[PDB]
Amino acid sequence: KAFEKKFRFDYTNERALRRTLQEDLVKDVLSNAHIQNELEREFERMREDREVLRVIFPTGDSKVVLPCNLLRMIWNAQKIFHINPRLPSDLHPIKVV
Amino acid sequence: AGILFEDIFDVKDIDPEGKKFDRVSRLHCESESFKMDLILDVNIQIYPVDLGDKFRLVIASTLYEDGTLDDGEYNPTDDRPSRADQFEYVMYGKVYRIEGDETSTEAATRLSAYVSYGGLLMRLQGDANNLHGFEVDSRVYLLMKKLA
Amino acid sequence: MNAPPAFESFLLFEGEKKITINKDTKVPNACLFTINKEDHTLGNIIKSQLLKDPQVLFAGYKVPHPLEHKIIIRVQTTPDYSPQEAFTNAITDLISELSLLEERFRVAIKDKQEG
Amino acid sequence: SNRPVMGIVQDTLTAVRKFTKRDVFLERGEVMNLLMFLSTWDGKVPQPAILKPRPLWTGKQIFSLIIPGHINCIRTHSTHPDDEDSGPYKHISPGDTKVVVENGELIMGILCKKSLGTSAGSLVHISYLEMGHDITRLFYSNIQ
Repeated sequence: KAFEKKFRFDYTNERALRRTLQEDLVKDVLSNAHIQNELEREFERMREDREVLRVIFPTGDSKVVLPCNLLRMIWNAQKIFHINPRLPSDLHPIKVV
Repeated sequence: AGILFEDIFDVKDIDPEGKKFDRVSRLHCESESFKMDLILDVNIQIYPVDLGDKFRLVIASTLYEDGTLDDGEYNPTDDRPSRADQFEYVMYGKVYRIEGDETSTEAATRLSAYVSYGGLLMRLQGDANNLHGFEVDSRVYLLMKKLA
Repeated sequence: MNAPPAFESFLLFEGEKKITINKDTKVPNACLFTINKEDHTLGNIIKSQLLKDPQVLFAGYKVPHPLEHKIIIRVQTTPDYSPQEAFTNAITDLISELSLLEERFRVAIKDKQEG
Repeated sequence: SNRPVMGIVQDTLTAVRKFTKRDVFLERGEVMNLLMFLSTWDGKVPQPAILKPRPLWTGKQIFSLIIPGHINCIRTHSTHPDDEDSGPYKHISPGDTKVVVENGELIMGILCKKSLGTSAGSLVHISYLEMGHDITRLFYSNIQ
């Protein structure tokens, strides 16, 4: 339940949509169907990766060693581009995918 | 103007947990007519404060009494603009976090702005309507003056 | 074997200049003075006197290595005033203070003995 | 072991903690000296934290000038309790633990072996991985 809530991208409530994504993007998200199909396929791929991870790492250890520090890169991007977290953004989730 | 906030506070505690530092004490003030809690660290050696004191707090984005910003570069030989020198205690910090009472759908009704004055922190909770002048990474001045 | 002679800490050799003036290109109206064969005995007085001047915005000194005798002084001043003028005024004021101090000490000695 | 093999050793390390306490307020002349010993300094003296009734800087306000570039990091002091992260004052930290470096400025926290030391993810490790050897070398020298 926590995994689905954290990684699902509910596109139905539409109030979270108006609060987080911009107005010209929320109408696009609510109108298109190819966007919705891609967004559901992304979560399907994430679920399969979750099962693969659980097979590779029993005993539930998250700590791992990998080459790129994604969270610190995201923090640097936020500070470099003066991102304000209190406002809706202009990033299209299809562009993200 | 450039005055983001202005209110009169009363000191309720000086160190509820204990004396953590020799020359720094953490005031726990509460507002009047605004109902805005404050948690401020004040150099007490230079500016002594004791219980029950009332001071007028002003938080301004500039000191120059006309609107122009300062660029953050120190210069003492600039008395020409006649800065806001009617206060006793002045600090200079950078707001680093604006917590809120948001949710998935409803917007926020109470905010909490944190400012770091080169180590000496400050949290200023209250209503979300009079706390709108604060944006993160923005330089902010603090001005205090004890009322007799 | 590798011991430098003791007199090398205060004697300028053939070719060495006592003081050389260089500008600082990072900030306007800044200048660096390099003094050879000196130490804190002069650096501290000159710095503390430069700080008294209200038209001096920066004034410091440092010894880059304790085994090599050389003093670097950096002073930045407000426009319509030059760091060379600030330096010369500082030295003149120090000399005046020392002369007055010597006069008063001599008169105090005279008062103390046979008086 | 993909960790920095060299770090601050015990004398700058016993003194950076005292420098980075909250109480350290520096006079104008002391700031002049310390900036005179900075090799990667722009040339502009930052605005003092305490501006009235006497201009006073702070140890963190100068370690911010020492820290290079725009480095973002979050460490934890060696005397950080097990209740601050849970209860209130999570981001206020009464004892001045929970080191935070945003945009190359030491916003809060006390620096110790767990921040400047030879451990993974420390401030020096982040400085290396972000800026390179040529800037980490100056980092070490300026700190010392």
